[PDB]
Amino acid sequence: VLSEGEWQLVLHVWAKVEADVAGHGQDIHIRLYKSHPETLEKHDRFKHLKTEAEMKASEDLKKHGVTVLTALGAILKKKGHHEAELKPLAQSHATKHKIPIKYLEFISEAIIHVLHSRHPGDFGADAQGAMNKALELFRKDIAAKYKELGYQG
Ligand code: HEM
Repeated sequence: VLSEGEWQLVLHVWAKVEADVAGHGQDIHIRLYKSHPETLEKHDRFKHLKTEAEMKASEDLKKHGVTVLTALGAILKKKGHHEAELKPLAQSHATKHKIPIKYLEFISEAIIHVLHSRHPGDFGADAQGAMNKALELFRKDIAAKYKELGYQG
């Protein structure tokens, strides 16, 4: 559970993310793929992408990152009351894409890194702590939904 103050900090930085969902998404994916090269293997149309510039140039990847962060943003806005938003996402990621919780930590780390890089003055210790607790909550609940669907990774 987050405090109301923690949610605010979460949603305050999120509003900043929303000034350029596309760019944030690209940075988060590029960081994810470079930090944890095994994650790229989940994406068939993203393996032809060999350099940081090809990634940035890929309209497919850019669109996808907007889809990711839109879905995560909508989750965050519910301040924990996110079962309806989280279920379809558990569903595809558990039974179709097969994304281990470990990979959700990796992208969570990339999110934190990109957030700090782009918004250091709106992402100090408290705001980092809060986004961290939010992503941890997202991860705990999605893991519980993975298990409900029969998926252990
Ligand atoms: C913040 C965490 C994440 C959010 C909110 C998220 C959200 C989404 C959404 C909304 C879609 C499109 C609909 C769907 O299939 O669910 C999607 C597709 C997908 N996601 Fe995730 N995702 C997240 C993490 C990941 C990670 C870490 C991987 C791989 C390491 C991944 C792999 C995929 C793949 C392979 C697809 C289908 C893309 C396609 O082939 O068209 N996702 N993601």
